[PDB]
Amino acid sequence: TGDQRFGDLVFRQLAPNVWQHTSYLAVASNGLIVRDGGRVLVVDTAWTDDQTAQILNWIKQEINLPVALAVVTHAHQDKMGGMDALHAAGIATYANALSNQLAPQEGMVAAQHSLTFAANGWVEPATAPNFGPLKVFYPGPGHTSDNITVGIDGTDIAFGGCLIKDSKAKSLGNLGDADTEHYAASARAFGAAFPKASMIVMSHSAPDSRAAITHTARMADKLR
Ligand SMILES: [Ca+2]
Ligand SMILES: [Ca+2]
Ligand SMILES: [Cl-]
Ligand SMILES: [Cl-]
Ligand SMILES: [Zn+2]
Ligand SMILES: [Zn+2]
Repeated sequence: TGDQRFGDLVFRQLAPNVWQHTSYLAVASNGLIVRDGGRVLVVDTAWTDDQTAQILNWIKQEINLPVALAVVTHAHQDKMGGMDALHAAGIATYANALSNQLAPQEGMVAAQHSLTFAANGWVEPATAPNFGPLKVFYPGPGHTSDNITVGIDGTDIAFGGCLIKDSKAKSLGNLGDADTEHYAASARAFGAAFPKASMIVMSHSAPDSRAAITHTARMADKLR
């Protein structure tokens, strides 16, 4: 495959400057690593602090550039379970304000900084300083009320996190915290935000085409 293992973590290169990190609780969860010139940016923690430290040490070994910041895509264990490891390593952390507000209730450690969003879903840019190619979009409530998404400018890649399921999926997975009414529109809004992205990365399946977006929305239509 060309995948690399480091400890409990698996890494897959998606583009010259983009890798997928995969950690396991065994249920896989995926996030991203982005090389932006002389620094690295992370999207999502692993499930645990130990696994998240393994991400950081793989970065040091294989890329050897400082990790400037991390953005985490909602307040659940697969995305924010490793916040203490990021803070211990001195990595500035960012999440939706609503994720930070929900974090204690969800058993997560809040990020240091809060992202806020316009009515059209786009991040208010002063809340996302020096984000380089990361384009942060809040598509509306779906998998959770706080779920956010990230496009990588200059690439074909957009990250749907746990909102988006793969195009062969039989269900929308864990709907315990979901907004079943608004989910379909939120999935479609993600697609519209990143209209040229052709590789859709998501939390619990391998990267897919845009078919994942329209399939997710079709399944979500049946919840309303
Ligand atoms: Ca912890
Ligand atoms: Ca919950
Ligand atoms: Cl790239
Ligand atoms: Cl796009
Ligand atoms: Zn979740
Ligand atoms: Zn998830």
